[PDB]
Amino acid sequence: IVGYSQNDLTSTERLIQLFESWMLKHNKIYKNIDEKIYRFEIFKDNLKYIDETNKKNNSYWLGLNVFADMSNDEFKEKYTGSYTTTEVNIPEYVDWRQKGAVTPVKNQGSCGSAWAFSAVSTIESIIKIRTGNLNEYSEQELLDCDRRSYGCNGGYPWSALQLVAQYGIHYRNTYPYEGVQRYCRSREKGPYAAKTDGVRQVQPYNEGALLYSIANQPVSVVLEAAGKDFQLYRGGIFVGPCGNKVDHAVAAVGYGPNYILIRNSWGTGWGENGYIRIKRGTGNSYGVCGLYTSSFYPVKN
Ligand SMILES: [Cl-]
Ligand code: NA
Repeated sequence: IVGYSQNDLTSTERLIQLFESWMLKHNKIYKNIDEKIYRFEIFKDNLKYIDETNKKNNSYWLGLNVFADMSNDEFKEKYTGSYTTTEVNIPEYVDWRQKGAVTPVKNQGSCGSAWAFSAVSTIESIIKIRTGNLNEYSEQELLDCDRRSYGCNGGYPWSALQLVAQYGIHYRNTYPYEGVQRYCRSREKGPYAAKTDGVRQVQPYNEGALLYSIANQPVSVVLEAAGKDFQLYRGGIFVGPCGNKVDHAVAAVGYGPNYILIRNSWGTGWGENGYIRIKRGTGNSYGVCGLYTSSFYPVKN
């Protein structure tokens, strides 16, 4: 499903009703009417692009997902959705969701905080893996408190992970997400909920290395997410196009023969209920969309 029937494309009235329908599906309410008209125009143009691109025989398809009313210029201006990131025998299949080690898909909103979401996801997972309990921890805390990062203007998964190793992290409910950087309120919220024992880097530009890490636990990884095809991604195995100018952090929560399974922080209305399967095995040392550029995971004894 791509969000529309071809009958929807046969007149301006149907297109409009389709847009109306899509707004409802995604709980979109606009500032004023001039906004709604502008949004319909963008929506119409992305639909044309979606329709023409899905005609071709590619291994993935696009769709009227949650970003269908945004121009790529707008989507890409902060780079990364709603510069999130700045500068031996393993199973055939791995999927940590199946082991109860992955929390429900989150939404970073209009804040370039994916570095924190990426880090928190891997911490949530390794604490489950080590202790048996799946908890939700605070992205907001890392957003506010990681002094090496830049809040909603982007940051570093490795710094966020280091903070949790050295100090700790509070529960989500204790320090909920606001999508805006405020002052660090860690000390106000009492004792930490969890604390890891360190951080490791996967050897970069090495697919086998990353797969091995994923087989042991979810891994924080980065990729170039700013492209229009990535923005409008609906499902299937993503082969590109994308360059190596990584700009966004995500979590690698699994893999299969042909892909790496990627947890994004753009909510469930993007991609495969929040996930994307990125092509692997192309021999290309960068990885597709530069996926092998910079990967870190938490250590928990
Ligand atoms: Cl690439
Ligand atoms: Na690529």
